[PDB]
Amino acid sequence: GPHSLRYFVTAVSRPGLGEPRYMEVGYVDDTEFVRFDSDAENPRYEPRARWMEQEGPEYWERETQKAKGNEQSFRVSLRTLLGYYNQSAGGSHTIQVISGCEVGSDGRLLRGYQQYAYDGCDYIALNEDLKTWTAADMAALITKHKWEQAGEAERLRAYLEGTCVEWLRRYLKNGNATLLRTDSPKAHVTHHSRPEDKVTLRCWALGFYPADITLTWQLNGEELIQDMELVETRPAGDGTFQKWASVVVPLGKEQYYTCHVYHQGLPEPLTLRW
Amino acid sequence: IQKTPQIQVYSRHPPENGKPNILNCYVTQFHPPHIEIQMLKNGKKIPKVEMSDMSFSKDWSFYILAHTEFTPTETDTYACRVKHDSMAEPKTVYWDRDM
Amino acid sequence: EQYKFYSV
Ligand SMILES: *[C@@H]1O[C@H](CO[C@@H]2O[C@@H](C)[C@@H](O)[C@@H](O)[C@@H]2O)[C@@H](O[C@@H]2O[C@H](CO)[C@@H](O)[C@H](O)[C@H]2NC(C)=O)[C@H](O)[C@H]1NC(C)=O
Ligand SMILES: *[C@@H]1O[C@H](CO)[C@@H](O)[C@H](O)[C@H]1NC(C)=O
Repeated sequence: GPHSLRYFVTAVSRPGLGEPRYMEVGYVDDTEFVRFDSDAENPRYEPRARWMEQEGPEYWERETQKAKGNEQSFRVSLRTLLGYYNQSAGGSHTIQVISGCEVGSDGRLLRGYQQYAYDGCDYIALNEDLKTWTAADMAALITKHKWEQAGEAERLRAYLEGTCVEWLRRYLKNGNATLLRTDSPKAHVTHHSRPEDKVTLRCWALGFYPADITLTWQLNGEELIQDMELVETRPAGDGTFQKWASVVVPLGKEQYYTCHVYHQGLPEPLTLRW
Repeated sequence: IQKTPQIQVYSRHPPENGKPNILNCYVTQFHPPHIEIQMLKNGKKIPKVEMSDMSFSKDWSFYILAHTEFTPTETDTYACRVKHDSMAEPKTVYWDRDM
Repeated sequence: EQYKFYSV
């Protein structure tokens, strides 16, 4: 299926406490594989997935140097934004960026993207065509004009169609045993009492990969999607994911509800009852 | 943009006393990013906690995971204490093995 | 690999 290379970058100022904290976390699909944290003793880009051991020492030196340069770039961005927004230098502010590309099953580019946020709100984003930016406000419009005159769109587009795609292919190749695998979810249902003379039924799905999955509760063959509760799919510490979905049903009527689990590792969807 | 974090505590495998497992504390949907997270065993901070899977959703709120290896016992209790500006005092959420 | 950014 399709795959993605994504980088989450965060820069947070902290007046009176020194320089901004700068962090970079990279993911190949839903798997973390690289990281940089300026708050480390000896800040360096480091592997987060076993297969990254296949990259030589120069990879780490190169990326470490790149990270240090980005940190400085964002530190200046933080300062610049105080000017655009005319804000005081005594407050903490945050800049966020998602940058990445996605390829199809054949390793061919499907889409590229890079979006910014300042203090939790859209700032500037590259359009689908990878040729122009769209600014959320007048501050971002200034950035848009600067970047346009600097030819940034062209430089970013070259990265997204080239560098980004080429390295993603390499990452998928080197870590194929990890990234191309499929772990089937194991499911079970828990039961809990309620005051109102009814019960809570919770469907659990464990140890699966990739992260995408669907959990539903059915009655009379129809999905109760609406009246149920759930949590977002979450990592379980070993590279796999888990999720749960619950529904409140009338005591004694439990056997009338069934849980459905759809996943890449489930040839036929799982159906469970309590 | 200030959002209170959702705190979820769970094990990798269904718990079984005496068997190695992994305890997770996923802190999500929060903003600003500054935050303190501690995993506890019987009210005491666990030393070897690993931080990972840091990211943010489309609405820009942050997500991060704290996890450690552990061997469940019938009476040992586990919890995750979180400190965020959206709250005056630290919030401690327990691991509910029966959930 | 990561992209090389320049200030906003
Ligand atoms: C994953 O791919 C390897 C192919 O070679 C890999 O190349 C490296 C970049 C790195 O990704 C390493 O994993 C490997 O060195 C597969 O290994 C080969 O498998 C074939 C069968 O298709 C076998 O005949 C060869 O002997 C293997 N070659 C080597 C050099 O080991 C490996 O099986 C793949 N694993 C999975 C789960 O798909
Ligand atoms: C910037 O904000 C200050 C108030 O903190 C105000 O005095 C000043 O006029 C503002 N400048 C502009 C250009 O809006």
